[PDB]
Amino acid sequence: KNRAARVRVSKGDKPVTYEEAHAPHYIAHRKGWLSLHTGNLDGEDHAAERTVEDVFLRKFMWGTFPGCLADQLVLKRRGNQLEICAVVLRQLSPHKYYFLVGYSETLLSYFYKCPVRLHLQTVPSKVVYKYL
Amino acid sequence: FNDKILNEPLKHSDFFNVKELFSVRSLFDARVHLGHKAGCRHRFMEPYIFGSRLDHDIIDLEQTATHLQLALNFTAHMAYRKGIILFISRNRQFSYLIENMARDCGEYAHTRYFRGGMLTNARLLFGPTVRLPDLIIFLHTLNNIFEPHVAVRDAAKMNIPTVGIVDTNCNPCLITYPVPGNDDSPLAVHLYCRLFQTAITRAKEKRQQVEALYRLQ
Amino acid sequence: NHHTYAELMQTLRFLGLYRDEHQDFMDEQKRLKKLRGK
Amino acid sequence: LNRGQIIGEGRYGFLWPGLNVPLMKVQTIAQRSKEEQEKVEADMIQQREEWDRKKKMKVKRERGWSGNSWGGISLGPPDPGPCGETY
Amino acid sequence: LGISIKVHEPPRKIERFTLLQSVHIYKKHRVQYEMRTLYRCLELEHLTGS
RNA sequence: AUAUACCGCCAUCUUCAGCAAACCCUGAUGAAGGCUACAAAGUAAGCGCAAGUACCCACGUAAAGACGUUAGGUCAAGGUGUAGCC
Ligand SMILES: [Mg+2]
Ligand SMILES: [Mg+2]
Ligand SMILES: [Mg+2]
Ligand SMILES: [Mg+2]
Ligand SMILES: [Mg+2]
Ligand SMILES: [Zn+2]
Repeated sequence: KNRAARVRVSKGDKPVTYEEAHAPHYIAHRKGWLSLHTGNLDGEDHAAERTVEDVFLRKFMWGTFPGCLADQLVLKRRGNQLEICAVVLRQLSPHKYYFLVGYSETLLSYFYKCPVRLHLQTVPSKVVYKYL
Repeated sequence: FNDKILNEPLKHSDFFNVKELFSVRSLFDARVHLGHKAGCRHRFMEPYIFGSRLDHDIIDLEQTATHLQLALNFTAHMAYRKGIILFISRNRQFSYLIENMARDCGEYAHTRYFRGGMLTNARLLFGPTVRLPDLIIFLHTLNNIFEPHVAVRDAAKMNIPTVGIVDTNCNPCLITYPVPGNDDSPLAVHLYCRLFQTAITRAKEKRQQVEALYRLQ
Repeated sequence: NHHTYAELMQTLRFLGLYRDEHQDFMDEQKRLKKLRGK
Repeated sequence: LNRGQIIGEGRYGFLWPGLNVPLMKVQTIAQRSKEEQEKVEADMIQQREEWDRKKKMKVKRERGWSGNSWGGISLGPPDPGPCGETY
Repeated sequence: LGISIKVHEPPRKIERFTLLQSVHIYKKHRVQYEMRTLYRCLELEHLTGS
C-alpha cells in the first residue's frame, strides 16, 4: 500500500478537510499547490534557498497561531512581496489576533528582508469536506 | 374535541349496512367456493372447508359470509378513521387490477416485489416520520412461490391488523380477519375488489356527512 | 545558518510568543523521566 | 496535552501589552522579578499536579455479581426514537 | 495604447525527474515527478522608450 | 539495544474486487447466515474498483488499487517509546 499523503478510513466519525483528504496524485489534477513562487520554472535559480524558508513559515505560524490554524497556509510571492494568506478559526479574542499580525508581519519583514502582509480569514469551525 | 363522530359508529351494529353488497348467491356465481386440491390443503383451512368433491376442496360459503359482514365492516372503519389502507397481492394475473382499484378509491396498493424490511425497517428505508399502514388487505395471501407472504409476519411484528383472502392452501393464522374464499379465479377477485372498493368509498362518504353535520350544529 | 533559525526559535519560546509542540513534548516527558530515572 | 499553557507566557517573565495582560489598561513591556516568575512556576506546576490527580481518580463503579465481570451491571434507559418516544 | 501586438505560444519544456519510493530498498519501485512549465510570447512591435 | 513499541515511507497478494459503519430479518433470539427480476429478507451511507484526469484519442500506457496477511523492510533518512552510556 502507498501511504504518502492520505488519511486512512477508520470509522464514520473522523472529519477531514478538502486538502488532506486528497491523495498526492491529485496535486494539480484536483488540488492547488500550497505555495506559489518563481523557482521551479526552468531555467530559474533561487528555487533552492526559498523552499527552506518556505518550510519555516508554515512551521513558524503553526506555533505562533497555536491551536487555531484551520488548515495549511498559502504563501504567495509577488516580486519582492511575500503574501501570506491564512484561514484561522474563530476561537480567539480579536485583540489577540491583531497583535500577532503586526508581530509576525514585522518579524517576517525583518527576516526575509522583504515586506510581508498577512490576510487572515475567520471560519467558525474546521471546514470538513469528507466525513470519512 | 371531535369524539362525537368517533364513538357513534362503534356502538352501531353494521353501521354502514355492509350486508347489502353480498350474500352467498353473489359469491356462488363468481366461484368463491372453489378451493384447490385436497393434496395441498393446509391445516387451518380445515374448519372453513365444506368438503372435497372428487378431491376438490369446497369452501363453506356460509362460514365465508359470516366473516365478511365482519371483515368488510372493519375495513370500513379503517376508511372512516382516516387510517392508511394498503392493498397487497402478488398474483401477477390481477396485478394491474389491484393498483387500478387503489386509484379508483383513495387508498394504497403495493403489488410488486416486496423489499426486505418494508414495515420492520421503514424508518431507514424512508424518512424517520412515516405513518405505516393501519390495515393491510391481502388478495393473495400466498407468494409467487407457494409459501405465505413476507408481510403476514411483518404485519404482526409491526402490530397492524390485516384482512386477508385465504384459500384452501393458505395460512389463516397470523392474519386477523380471514376471508375463506377463492383467489385464483378472474371472476372471484373482480368481485373481491368490487366489495372492498365500494365498502371504503361508502365508508368515506359516511365520514364526510357526519363532520359536516357537526360543522353546522 | 541553523543557529539563526534554531536559536531565534529558542528565545521565541522563552518570551513565549511561539509555542512549539516538539520541545513541549520533551520538557513534559523529561519531567516524567526525572521523577524516576535519573 | 497542551492544556496548561497560555499564548503569551514564557519563563522569561515578559508581560506583553496585547497578550497575558488585561487589554491596554499596560501598554508597556514589563520584565518581572526573579521571585514572581518563581511563584508563577510553582503556580504552574501546582496546577499540573491537580489535573494529574484528577486523571488518577478511582471511580466507585457499581458491581454486578462480581467486579471485572460484566454481569448484572446496568446501563442507562434506552435512547429515544428519532422522532420522540422518550424512555 | 494602440500598440501593434501579436501573441504566440512557444512549446513547453516538461523536465521530469525520478525518485526512489520507499526510504530503504526496492529500486524496482520509483515515483517520478514533473514540472509542467509553460510559455507565452507577448511580441510587441515598434514602441518608444517612455 | 530493541522495525517484536512506533510515526514516517514502502514491498507484497494487487496482472484482486471486495471491506463495510447504522439498521432490519432468519435462526425456538447458538457461533452465524441473508442468494433466485415470471425475484423466497435484506437495506444502505462511507472506502475501493469503476468514472475522470495526465500522455497522442474513447485505444493503450502510466497513475491508481480499500480492508487485511507475512509481528515483511527500515531506530542507519529524520523524528520518537522504553531500557542503556555521560
Ligand atoms: Mg506500488
Ligand atoms: Mg475484583
Ligand atoms: Mg503502476
Ligand atoms: Mg480507475
Ligand atoms: Mg524481521
Ligand atoms: Zn389459490
